[PDB]
Amino acid sequence: AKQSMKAREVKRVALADKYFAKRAELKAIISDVNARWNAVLKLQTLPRDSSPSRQRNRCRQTGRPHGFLRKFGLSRIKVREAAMRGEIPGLKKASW
Amino acid sequence: GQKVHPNGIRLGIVKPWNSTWFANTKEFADNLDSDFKVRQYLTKELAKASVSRIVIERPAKSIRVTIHTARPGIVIGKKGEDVEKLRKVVADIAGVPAQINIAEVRKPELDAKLVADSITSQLERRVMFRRAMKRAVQNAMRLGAKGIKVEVSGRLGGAEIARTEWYREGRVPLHTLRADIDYNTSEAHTTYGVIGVKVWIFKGEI
Amino acid sequence: NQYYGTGRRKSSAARVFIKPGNGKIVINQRSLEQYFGRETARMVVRQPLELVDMVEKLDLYITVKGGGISGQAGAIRHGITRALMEYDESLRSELRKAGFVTRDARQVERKKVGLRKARRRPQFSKR
Amino acid sequence: RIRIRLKAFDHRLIDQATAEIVETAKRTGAQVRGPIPLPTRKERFTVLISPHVNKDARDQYEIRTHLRLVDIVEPTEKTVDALMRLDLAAGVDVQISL
Amino acid sequence: RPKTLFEPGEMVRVNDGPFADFNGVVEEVDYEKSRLKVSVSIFGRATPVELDFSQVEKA
Amino acid sequence: RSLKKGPFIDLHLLKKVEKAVESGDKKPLRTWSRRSTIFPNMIGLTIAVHNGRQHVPVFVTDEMVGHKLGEFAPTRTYR
RNA sequence: AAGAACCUUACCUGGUCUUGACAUCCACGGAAGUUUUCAGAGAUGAGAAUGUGCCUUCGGGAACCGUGAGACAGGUGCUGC
RNA sequence: CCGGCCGGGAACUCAAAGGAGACUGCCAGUGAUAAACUGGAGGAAGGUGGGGAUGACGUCAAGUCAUCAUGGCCCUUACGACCAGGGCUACACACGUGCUACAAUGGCGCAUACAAAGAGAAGCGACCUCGCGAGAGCAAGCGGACCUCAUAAAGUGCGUCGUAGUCCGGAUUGGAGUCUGCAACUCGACUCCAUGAAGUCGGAAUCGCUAGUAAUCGUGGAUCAGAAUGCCACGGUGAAUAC
RNA sequence: AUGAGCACAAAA
Repeated sequence: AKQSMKAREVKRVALADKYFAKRAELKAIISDVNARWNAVLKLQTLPRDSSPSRQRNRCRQTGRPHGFLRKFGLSRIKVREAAMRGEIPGLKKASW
Repeated sequence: GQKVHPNGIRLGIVKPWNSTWFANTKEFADNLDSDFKVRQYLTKELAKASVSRIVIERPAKSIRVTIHTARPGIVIGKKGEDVEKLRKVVADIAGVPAQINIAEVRKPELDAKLVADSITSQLERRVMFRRAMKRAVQNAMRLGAKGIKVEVSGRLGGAEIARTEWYREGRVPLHTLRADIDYNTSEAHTTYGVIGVKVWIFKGEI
Repeated sequence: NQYYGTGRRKSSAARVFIKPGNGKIVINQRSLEQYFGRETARMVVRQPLELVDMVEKLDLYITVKGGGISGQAGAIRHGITRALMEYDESLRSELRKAGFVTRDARQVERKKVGLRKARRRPQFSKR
Repeated sequence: RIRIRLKAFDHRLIDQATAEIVETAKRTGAQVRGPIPLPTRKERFTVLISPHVNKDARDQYEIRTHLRLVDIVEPTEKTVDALMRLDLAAGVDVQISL
Repeated sequence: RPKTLFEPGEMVRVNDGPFADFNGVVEEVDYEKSRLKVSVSIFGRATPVELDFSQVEKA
Repeated sequence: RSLKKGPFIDLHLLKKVEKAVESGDKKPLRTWSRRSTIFPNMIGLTIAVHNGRQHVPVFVTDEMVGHKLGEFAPTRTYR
C-alpha cells in the first residue's frame, strides 16, 4: 500500500530539513529587499527538491493524501474509526 | 451502513475513553501516532494473552498504560520479567518513559473483545460458526449479563456467497443511551477468505 | 427606586432600569430617536408604557448588547415589561392579555448537513 | 501573586482538580479569588462517513476544552510548597503564571 | 541583584513561586517581555511560568 | 506576473547560452526548461525547446524578450 | 477530490536502476555526519576536503552507508458477481 | 486625559458547574364509567415547546479490491522503482449544480447604527510611514474572554442619474504590476488603466419551502506556500399562504 | 401500447 509514495514523502522531509533553515532562509533574506544585481545573480543557484511546498500531508495510518485533518494527524476514514473506538481524547459526536 | 458504533454514541454518556490524555494543537497528532504504535505493539505481543482494552493515560512527562488481561500470569511471566522487557521496549518505542499497569478483568465471557477473539480463533481452527456463536451466547447468558448478540458475516462455511448470520438472546437495546453495551469487533482470516465477528454484550442500565 | 428588567430577544440582552422622572429615555448613552427613531419599531418600545396609559411619568435607562435593530427593540420591550413587573403586580393582567410577558424563543436554526440552508434543499433532477 | 490556569477535556475532572487546588490553598490560609470559568473552546470537525462517494452522508464531531483559572493572589510558603502535584490528573493541564 | 540574567539551562528560585525547592530549567528568555519562561514539570506535566528578572534570583 | 525583484533563468540553460555565444553559430541547444525568461544575450540563437514528446527549434529574435521559452513550444495538438 | 503549476502523479514522451525506492536474514568493510568541483533536464556518475566518537571481553557495540548472492520486497494490476 | 475610568459589595450582563421548571399537573365538556381529544386558568414555554444525534428485520449481487485489510489470478532486469518536461485545465458540442445580471424597492458618492460563530506559533500579525491600489518597510501584542484576523453588510439620512443596452451588467481583450512559491508559458489569485459580448425576466418542462421558513445580506473555519462562486458553520432584515 | 432468455447454493 503506496510504499514508494510514503518513501518519497519521508525523503522529502529529510532533505528539506537538511537543506532548509541553514541556506534557504538566507537566500530568501537576500532575495527580499533591503530596508541586474550581482547579489541576486549569485543568489540564483537554488536546487529544487529541498522545498517545503513539495511535501503533502498524508495520513500516518494509511498514507492517504486527500481528506487529511492536521490536529488528528489522520485521514477522515481513520479518524472516524479512532473516534468510534474511543482513542482520540475529548472527541464526541456533536449532537447539536 | 445503518447502525452507529455503540461505544461511539455512548462515549459521552457512560463509557470512559481508551486514551485520557491532554495535549495542545502541536502535540495531538504525534501523541495519537505514539499511542497507535504502543497499542499496536502491545496487541501484537499479547494476542496470545488476549488483552481486551489498553487504557492510556499520559501525564506528558511519562506515559502510563492500564492494560486489561484475562490471564495476568501470562503478561507478568515469571517474577514480572515479561512485564519488564515489555515496559523497556515500549518505552524506547514511544521515545518517553513508560509505566505498565495490569488490571485483571473479571467475566471474560462477559467482555466483548475476548468473546470476539475466541470466535475468531475458532474460525481459524475451523469450528463450525453456528456452534461457535451458540456456545458464546449460551456461556455469556449463563455466566451473567442479560444481553448477548453475535453477528458473524462473510463466506460462512466456505460458501462462494457471503451471508450474515446472527444469534441473539436476552435484551440488547441499542437505541437507549443509558445502556451499558460494549461493542468490539474481531476479524478471522480463513484460508478461503476473511470473516468478521460483531459482538454486543449488555451489562445493564446505569 | 430602580426597577430592573432582563430583556432578551434570542440575540440581544437589554438591561432596562426604570425610575420615576422625565419621559425622555436613553438607549446606550444615546436618545431613542437617535438610536432607531430613524428606523421603525419605536412604537414597539413604547407599547409596554402605552399599556399603562402614561409615558411621561417614568424615566427609563437602557443598555443593550447583541442582536440587530428589531432584535434590540424587542429585547428592550421585554425589559420594560419586566421592569414594570418590578414596579407593580396589578399590571400583569393587561400585560399578559397583550402577551408581552412571554419571551420570544424563535431563534435561528442551525445549517443542516446536505442542505444549502436550514430548510432549503438543492435542486433535484429525476434523471 | 501567582495565578494558576488549568484546562481539561472533562468538566468533572477539571472540577475535581480545581476543588483540590482551592482546598489546598484554603487549608493553610490564603486569599484566593473564586474559581472563574473561562469559556470553553468548541472545535467542530466534520468528516465524511463513507469511503467512496456520499457527499450528503457526513459525520460531525467536537472537542470541548474546559478552561478554568483558580485565581490565587496571596502567596504563602506552605501554599507554594503544596502546589506541587496538586491536580494529579492526566486530563488536567494546569499552568502556573504571574 | 547579582546574577540577575538567566540562560537556558540555569537553576532558578522564586520566593513567591511554587517551582522553588525543586529542580528548575527555564523555557525561554525574552527581553521584550522583561521576564523569562521557566519550564518545570508539575505532576509530570511541563509548565511555563513567566517571572520578572528582579523577582527570581538563582541559588 | 513575476516579481520585479528578480527575473528567472535556469543556471544550466544560462551557462549553455554562455557556451553558445562564446562558440558562435552552433547546433540547437536542447533545453527541457520552458520556465526560463529569455534574454537579450539569448536574442539571436537557435536553441531547441522540448514539449512533451518532441523538441521544437526556436530562433530567438528581438520581438521575444519577456516571454518564456515554452510559449513557442506547443503542448497540445488540436486538429 | 476538506485545494491537478514539473512537486501531490495513477497517465504520456524520454534518460536510467534491477534482491531493488520501502522491510528482515548472510559476508566484506567503512563511524555517522558536513563543505565543495566537473558534467547532465535531473535522476545519477567521477573526484576531493572536514569529522571519525559512546564502547565493551580493541568482539571497531549499535544506528547509518556501500558492495555480491539468493530467500523475498513491490503492485493506485483484475475480480465489490 | 470621555480611558465604561477605580477601592470596588460585585449589582446587572456575561462565562460554565450544580439545580428548579412542563408531568394532560388542574378546571369544565365529549367518550365507556377507558385511552384520548377539545377549550381555558396558571406559567417563560402546553400537550412531541423548537432543533439535533439516534436509521429495526431486510431490499437493490446498489457503492468502494483506489482509504485499509484480504481469498484467488497475474507481472516479478518490468504491470516494480527514480528523474526532467507534458497531461489530468483540450473543445464542432449536449446535460446537471451554482454565481453575476437584465436595473429606479436600483446604480454611484459622502456620513453613520446594530451581531453571532470561529481561527492563530514554519502562526494571526496592531500602530506608524510609503504606494492611486493589491501591497511593502530590523514595528508591539497574543499559544489566547486581553493581542491579531476584523471593515460586518443589507439599513439609515443626504446628493445625483430619470428608462436608454443606460452612471444597469461585467464577460472579453491589450498594457502596468503585487503576493506566494525552486519556478506562475502550458496552468494561479488579486490590484490598476483602457475596451465594454450576450443579457429588456426567459419555449416545452421543472425545483425548494408551512416560521425566524423561503428570499436577501454579509462573517468565519477545514483543506492550503498560494488559490472557493464548492462544502461546513454563524448571525442581521424578514414575508405571503394552507378552504 | 411495450419491457429477450438465464442468473434465489441459502439443508439432516
